[PDB]
Formats: sequence, C-alpha cells, structure tokens
Amino acid sequence: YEHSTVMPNVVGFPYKAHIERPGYSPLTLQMQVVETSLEPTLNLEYITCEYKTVVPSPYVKCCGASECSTKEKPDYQCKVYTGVYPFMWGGAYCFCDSENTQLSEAYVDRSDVCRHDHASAYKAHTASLKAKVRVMYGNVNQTVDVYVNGDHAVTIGGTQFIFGPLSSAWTPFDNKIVVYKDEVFNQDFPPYGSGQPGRFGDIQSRTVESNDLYANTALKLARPSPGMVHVPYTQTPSGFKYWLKEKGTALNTKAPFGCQIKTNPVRAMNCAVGNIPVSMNLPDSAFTRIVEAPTIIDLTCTVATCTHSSDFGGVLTLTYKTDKNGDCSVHSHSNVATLQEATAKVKTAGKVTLHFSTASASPSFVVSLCSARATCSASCEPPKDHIVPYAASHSNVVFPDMSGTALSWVQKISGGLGAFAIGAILVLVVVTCIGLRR
Amino acid sequence: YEHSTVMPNVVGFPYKAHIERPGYSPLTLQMQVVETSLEPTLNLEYITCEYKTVVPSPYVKCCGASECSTKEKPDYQCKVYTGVYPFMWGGAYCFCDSENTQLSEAYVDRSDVCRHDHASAYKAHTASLKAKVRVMYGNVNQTVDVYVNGDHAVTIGGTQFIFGPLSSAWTPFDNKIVVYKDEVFNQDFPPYGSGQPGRFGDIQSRTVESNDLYANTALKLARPSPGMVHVPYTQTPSGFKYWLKEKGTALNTKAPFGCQIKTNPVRAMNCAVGNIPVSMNLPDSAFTRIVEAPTIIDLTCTVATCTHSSDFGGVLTLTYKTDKNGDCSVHSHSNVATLQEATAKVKTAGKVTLHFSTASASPSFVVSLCSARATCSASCEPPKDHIVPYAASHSNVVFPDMSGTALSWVQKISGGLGAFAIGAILVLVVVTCIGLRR
Ligand SMILES: *[C@@H]1O[C@H](CO)[C@@H](O[C@@H]2O[C@H](CO)[C@@H](O[C@@H]3O[C@H](CO)[C@@H](O)[C@H](O)[C@@H]3O)[C@H](O)[C@H]2NC(C)=O)[C@H](O)[C@H]1NC(C)=O
Ligand SMILES: *[C@@H]1O[C@H](CO)[C@@H](O[C@@H]2O[C@H](CO)[C@@H](O[C@@H]3O[C@H](CO)[C@@H](O)[C@H](O)[C@@H]3O)[C@H](O)[C@H]2NC(C)=O)[C@H](O)[C@H]1NC(C)=O
Ligand SMILES: *[C@@H]1O[C@H](CO)[C@@H](O[C@@H]2O[C@H](CO)[C@@H](O[C@@H]3O[C@H](CO)[C@@H](O)[C@H](O)[C@@H]3O)[C@H](O)[C@H]2NC(C)=O)[C@H](O)[C@H]1NC(C)=O
Ligand SMILES: *[C@@H]1O[C@H](CO)[C@@H](O[C@@H]2O[C@H](CO)[C@@H](O[C@@H]3O[C@H](CO)[C@@H](O)[C@H](O)[C@@H]3O)[C@H](O)[C@H]2NC(C)=O)[C@H](O)[C@H]1NC(C)=O
Repeated sequence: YEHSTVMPNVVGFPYKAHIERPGYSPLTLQMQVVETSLEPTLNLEYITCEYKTVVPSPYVKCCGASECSTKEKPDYQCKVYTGVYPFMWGGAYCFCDSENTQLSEAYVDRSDVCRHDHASAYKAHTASLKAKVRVMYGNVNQTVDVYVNGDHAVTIGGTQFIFGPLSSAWTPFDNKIVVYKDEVFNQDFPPYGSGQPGRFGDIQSRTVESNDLYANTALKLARPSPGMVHVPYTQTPSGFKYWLKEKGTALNTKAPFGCQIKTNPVRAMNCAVGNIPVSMNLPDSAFTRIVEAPTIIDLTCTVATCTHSSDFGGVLTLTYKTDKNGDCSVHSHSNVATLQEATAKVKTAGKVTLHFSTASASPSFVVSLCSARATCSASCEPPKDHIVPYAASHSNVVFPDMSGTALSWVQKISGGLGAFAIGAILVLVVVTCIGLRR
Repeated sequence: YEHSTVMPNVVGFPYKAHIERPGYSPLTLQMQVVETSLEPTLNLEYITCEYKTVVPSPYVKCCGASECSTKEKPDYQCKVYTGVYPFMWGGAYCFCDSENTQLSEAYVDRSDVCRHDHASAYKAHTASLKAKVRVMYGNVNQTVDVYVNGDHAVTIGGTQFIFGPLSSAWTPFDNKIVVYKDEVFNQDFPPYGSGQPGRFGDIQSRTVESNDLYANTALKLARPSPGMVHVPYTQTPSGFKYWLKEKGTALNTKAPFGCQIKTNPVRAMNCAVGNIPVSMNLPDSAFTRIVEAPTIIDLTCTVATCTHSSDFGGVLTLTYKTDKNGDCSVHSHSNVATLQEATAKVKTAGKVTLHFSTASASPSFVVSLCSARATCSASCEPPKDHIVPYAASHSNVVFPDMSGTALSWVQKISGGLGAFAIGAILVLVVVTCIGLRR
C-alpha cells in the first residue's frame, strides 16, 4: 500500500502519520529525526602555514671579489658588498685592508611543523544532507541512516522508505571557506600567486606535500656593520601568525538556525530548516482486518484541563461503547494539537485518557479512536513559567477557533451590524418602490 | 601597466593583443591555447559488477527431519523438502523409505574479479576548467599551466596574467553519469537499494571494499528430481552482462563541440565554446621609448593578392619613408583579417610584406605599423578546393565593406531612387504652396 507524507525537519519532534486502508483498521506510525548532517562539497585551493627564513653563512672573500648568482628559490635574495674588514675573536683576517667582499644570501621556506599546524582554503558548494531517523510502529522499533534525497530506499521490517529531497536549498557556508582545526570561517582569501606580505596568504602551497611554493614577504638585505660578520636582513612578520590573533568571530558561534559546525569532514549538524517528504510501501501484514478491530460507537470528547504550554499541558477524556476489548490507534486530524501517544487500550468500561499539547487560546480538533470520530473544543489558560529548558512540542499555531470567546464576540457584533444594515436597506427599498409605483 | 582583453576559447587560434601605452611604442603579444581540460566534480553512488551464486552442498538427513534457519546474507533462500530418497554410484543411502529430508541452501555474493571489472555510478556537477596557454612576446616565449577562473595569477617573465572565468557555463555531462573503463555514459541509474533484477544495478555495493551488499536477482529453489542429489534452482541472468550488450552509444562519440571524453579522471578536453577574459600587469621594461623606435610617415597599404581561404591566402605590402631602421609591431584593428606575424623589420628601402587570412568577399581593415596607420581594401576570389584538413585561421566574418562592388551597386540604386523621391516631394511642396498662396 503506497503512501506519502511531509514531515518537519526538526530534531526530536514526534511526527505521527495516519494510514487509512479501507479494508483494514487505521494504522499510526511515529518518525523522529534523531540527527542530521549537512555535508558540503569542497575543493582545496592552497595551504598556508608559518614560514621560516633560511640564512646561510656569509662567504667573506679575502683579497678579491665575488659575483652574484641567481637561483630558483622562493623569495630568493642575494647581494655582494665591497670594502668589508671583518673581525673574529682571535683577530682580523683578510689581510688586505679594503679589497674584500662579503656575499649575503637568504630565502624563505616552508616551516618544519607545517604538516601539523596549517590553515586550509576551500570552495564550498552543493551541500548534501544526510540524516538518521527512528521509525517505530506496531511492535517494531529501529534507527536507520538515510541519505535525504529522492534516490535512497531503506527497508525497515518489510516497509520500503524513501525520504525525499529537502524543501529548501539553504546552506550556512559561503562560496569561500577557511578551515583551521575545528573552526570554519566565511572568508575571502587572495588568489593563488597573488598573496600580499604581512596578511593571510603571504606564502601559499598548492598542497601539504607539494614541492612548489610561492612566497612574498618583502625580504630585504642590508649592509653589514663595519668590523662585523652578521648578515643583516629585514622581513615583514608572518601573515599566518597575524591572522591567528585577528581572524575575528567564527562560524561555530555565528551560524543561523542554531546548528553546530564541526570539522573532518566539514558539516553542519542538527540544523532546523525545511520539510522532508516521505514515501512508504507497507506490506499487508502491518494492518489488522476490520473484523478483528473493536467496534466503537457513540464517541464523545471532553477536555478536563488545558494550558497552552510547551510540554503536554492538556488532559483528554473519551467515552464510548464497545463490544470487545482490544487496541485502537489514536490520531489528531489537525496540527493545532499534538497527541502524546499513538495507541490506546479500549475496554468495556468505556473510558480512556489522552494527553495533548497545544499553543492556541481556544483549540478545536477532531480525534479518532479506531474508526470513530469526535470533535473536541476547549478553553486553555496561559502558563506561569517564563522560560523552560526544552523545545516546543506543538506546531506553534495561535489562531483560535471561530467558536472561541473572542470570535464569538466578533460574530455577535458583526451580526448586529449586519441586521442594522439589512433593516436600512429594506426601508430604503420599500420607500423607493412606493415612490416608483406612484 | 594594467590591461584587459577577451580571447576566444579555440585551440590553436593565434590571438594577438595590441597594447598602446601613451608614452611608449606600441606592443603586440601572442597568446595561444595549446590544450584545454574540463573537470567535473563527482560523488560516487555505488558500484555494480557481475554476481556469483554460491550453492553449498545439500544436507540430506537420513531418518529424520530438518528445519530451515534464517540468516543475514544477500538474497538468501532456504527450503526443506520431505520424502527424498537419494542415490549414489554404489547404492542408495538413507535406509528409511520415505522419512528423509533434504535442505537446499543458496545465496548470492560479489564476484571474484569485481575489483578489476566494475562500473561506477557517479553524479557530476559544477565543472571546473583548466588550460595550458602559450604566451610569447618580444624575447619571451613560454608555456604555462593555468586554472581558467579569476583566482589564479601566474607570472611570465615579470608580467602577471589572470585568466578570467569562461563566458558560458555549458558542460556535456548530465546530472547522472555511469563510467566504465574509458567510456562515459549519460544514464539514469536506479537508486541504491531499489535495483531491479535482470537490468543494470541488480546487485549494488556502496564501494568496492564495502562489506554491505544489496542483491535482488529473483533466486528461486525447486524440488529435486527423484533419486538424485543436485539442488536445482533458477535465477534471472546478470544485469551487468545485459548492460554490456545493450548499453548503446557512448559520450566519447556523441559529445557536442567536438571535444574528446577521457577517463581517470573524467574530463572533456579541447572543447571549443565561449570566451576567456584575460587580465595583465606589465612592467616598464617590456616597452620601448618612442624616441628609440623608428618614426613612420606616409604609409600606404596595397594588397597584391587575396583569396578568402582557410590558410593565409592574402599578401599585403606597405610603403613608407623612415629615418632609421629597427623593429615595429604590426597589427590589424578589425577582426575581418588576421595577420600572421606580430613584428616586422623596417628598413630604409620602404617596403615590407605581410600575410593575412580573411573570410569575406571584400574586406576593409586598418593596419598600423609602429605608430602609423593605413586603410586596406581589396577584392578576394573564392578558393577551388572543396575540403581541407585544417581548421579556419580567420574569425569567420562574411559581411562585406560598404565600398565593395555589391554594396556600391546597392548604394547607387538607393541614391537614384532617393533622388527621384526627393524631386517628387519638392514638386508636391511647390504645387501645394502655390495653391495655398491663392
Ligand atoms: C698574501 O697577502 C698579499 C697582500 O698584498 C696578497 O697580495 C694581494 O693579492 C691580490 C690578488 O692577486 C692583489 O689584488 C690585485 O690587485 C691588482 C691591482 O694592483 C688588480 O689589478 C688585480 O686584479 C688584483 O685585484 C693585491 O693587489 C695584492 N696586494 C698588494 C699589496 O698588491 C696575496 O694575494 C696574499 N696571498 C694569499 C695566498 O693569501
Ligand atoms: C525504541 O528504542 C529506543 C532506544 O533503545 C527506546 O528509548 C529508550 O527508552 C528507555 C525506556 O523505555 C530508556 O531507558 C530509560 O531512559 C531514562 C531516560 O531518562 C533513564 O533515566 C533510565 O535510567 C533508563 O535508561 C532509554 O534510555 C531509551 N533510549 C534512548 C536512546 O533514548 C524506545 O523506548 C524504544 N521504543 C519503544 C516503544 O520502547
Ligand atoms: C537404522 O535404521 C533404522 C530403520 O528402522 C532407524 O530407525 C529409525 O529411527 C528414527 C529415529 O528418529 C525413527 O524416526 C522416528 O519416527 C517416528 C515415527 O515416524 C517419529 O514420530 C519420530 O519423530 C522419529 O522421526 C524411525 O521411525 C526409525 N525407523 C523405523 C522404526 O523403522 C535407525 O535410526 C537407524 N540407525 C542409525 C541411522 O544409526
Ligand atoms: C616558442 O617556443 C616553443 C617551444 O618552447 C617553440 O616550439 C617549437 O615548434 C617547432 C615547430 O612548431 C618544433 O619543431 C618541430 O620539431 C619536430 C620534432 O620531431 C619536427 O617533427 C617538426 O617538423 C618541427 O620541426 C620545436 O620542437 C618546438 N620547440 C620545442 C618543443 O621546444 C616555438 O617555435 C617558439 N616560438 C618561435 C617563434 O620559434
């Protein structure tokens, strides 16, 4: 028996579906979303880590000269000075007083611990939703892992379940992403090969193990002081170490809809948005023939107490007359009130109790026990607690019924005004007819 | 010196850009797309391969009964038969005449070579382009590998190049893709866990190493014949073997725009569509001071022969008076004609020759030698060869100049008719003015 439904994408909300086969007693399912996971698709752009400047020892040439040699090193620098007269602890070598040269050399390189501490720059698009649902009906429990898209069928006790694509297409990750350890940032990073010194991305590597490196950190050599051997240099500080202390905010403490961001793999979890269509296919063994089900007649519904609070703040009583004692399925056909239980024990005593949760001043809904029906109306008083540590258990519907107190007053006033207008129109029509018949 | 341009995405087309700095002599670059690659993004769905049926030896219970036991195996079928009386070569065992029992057991499993011969079912989206552009100018000649999007800057001899995103967003891969060896198929495969027996996807595995397996081949057991031990069964043949014989076509021999499809990784190469914006940043050492370059005056452009064919079938001549000899940078400012060379040696003899390729009956373009200018117009005759094995070297513009023979005839006829109409209008105006003056 094929069936379909639409259920909210809220974690912990006890959705109940009612299936009415005409040759069998009604059946009630319960589906709950234990966990979700919004998995995006990532493409690595480059990898940034702190750099490490390498300064080889100077080559002081005594009584001669040396020439600069170019090399293919990241941000390589080389210069030759003239007129150096160095000194050491024992004395001063380079016997020639003035005709000596010193060759300074330096270049940048990736750090030693870059494999353990680096920031990745990604591109995020086309998120894929994956969920873990709990399905319980009849006497079968289970929890399953289902991809939320129209092409994954999972069977739970002979029933084939297909969870349709999510209603919305909203993702909390922008096009460009920077990932560091366990934090995700919505950042716009410079393109590869065009990084600026002192800021994020001064040195960039295509991959952790990639040999190629692009470095732009304004390394500049200076002339050594007289009578010294030190190879002076200057360089703008690391851009990664600066970005560490001035990155600002995150996405963990910034994401909308109250969903946590994690890493490895990057994903946003338990993130309440949209609706999830569901398609089923049940075998004949799930239902019970109508002859076995108890026969219920003369169903009347009364409400003892009501309080439109987050938890189940209502009590329901049903009176009936039965021939045998068995099991019925209880369902509410409107989303203004949600029943706590899905089955009840019908007995010859003719009285059962139910719990429901509502969020309107005056609810009106029809409840069914096995095959019977009954219309319930009640007056609910507001609660007293200001704040509670648990989520809402109702569908958040506030508009009262047309038979409520406020709507009754509105109806009475509008009826009086309409009666006055009708009398006015009748008098005017009578006068016009009398005038025209003259 | 920042510059920007737009160059076609055609392999082998010799695009030349003209950079005219106000303080320096003009420059002509040459860019060429040697190779192109279009890489989609794939998400593996499952793996399919030929199955193998495992039939354990029957358990014949002499003088007794046996009971079937359920197991968690892919497509497990077990049945118990009564009244069997097996036989062997020497004699029949199970002494009891009819109180025997045989237990038939069978189940299906992944084949032995499924790790070597299998087809992957992907989902392809958000293709990314990548090219290999050869850039040559002055004394620079190099080939670079570039990502064709606004986020990769590559330095060629001191100049920064940023190749913008492709103009169009056309990709030849549908949403769903099936890959086999070196062939890509545009196919719609059944969802995981809902495969049908006999067709593609009868057995599905989430990954080649994944332990779980979904199998649905309609394996059914039958009662053994009297006096034999054989465990009969019937099964729908493999779906992979049907698919290999009824897959139909491919994408290698079906893709538009004449672009080859290759596998490992999945990619479409040399696929001519759209335009590639190019951004540049040149240093001041590439140009030459206008004082050093020769001065050109009294430039006349005369066309010797023209034939609007695919190759460079036009010969051009330039006459000039120059003070000193050096190098110039020729260029054509209209895409009607495409020159072959981007540099000519000027001499005191005042005569240089150039080749161009055009595809219109009567072209009209303005050519510039260093800083001079000249307008060229010529009459071209069609070529006789019907088919040639090389691509067109022109921009394929056919509309002739307003000075061409056909448009000259049109202009003359329209002018005659307009003169007639103007004369008639004047006659009518004079007549009506005289009439109104009375
Ligand atoms: C031992 O110490 C003496 C100290 O003078 C060194 O003699 C010096 O040798 C250099 C290299 O041959 C000379 O430089 C040359 O200078 C001329 C100009 O006169 C120039 O044309 C050459 O190209 C070269 O640069 C230097 O003049 C000379 N000293 C003097 C005072 O003339 C000698 O090289 C040392 N030997 C060793 C093994 O250390
Ligand atoms: C379907 O399976 C789930 C999970 O096994 C069942 O939920 C489990 O319900 C039992 C009680 O019926 C829970 O045990 C008790 O939980 C309370 C929670 O405060 C704890 O204080 C007690 O010490 C005791 O452990 C159990 O925790 C709970 N499991 C989970 C994961 O929530 C569910 O009841 C099953 N369906 C049916 C119809 O039984
Ligand atoms: C040697 O051969 C004799 C053949 O007579 C075997 O005796 C057979 O033993 C089995 C033991 O299970 C008897 O089966 C039983 O049959 C009764 C009545 O049908 C049934 O109610 C029980 O549930 C059980 O199935 C079988 O009747 C009996 N054959 C007879 C009495 O003719 C003996 O087991 C053999 N010894 C071996 C194989 O070691
Ligand atoms: C700019 O540099 C490229 C390479 O960096 C030059 O490409 C060269 O192109 C010519 C022909 O287009 C190649 O010569 C060919 O060699 C093969 C070898 O079998 C021969 O069969 C052909 O008939 C032809 O002679 C040459 O190898 C190639 N240079 C390479 C690959 O290094 C290009 O010519 C340069 N630009 C200019 C204006 O010279």
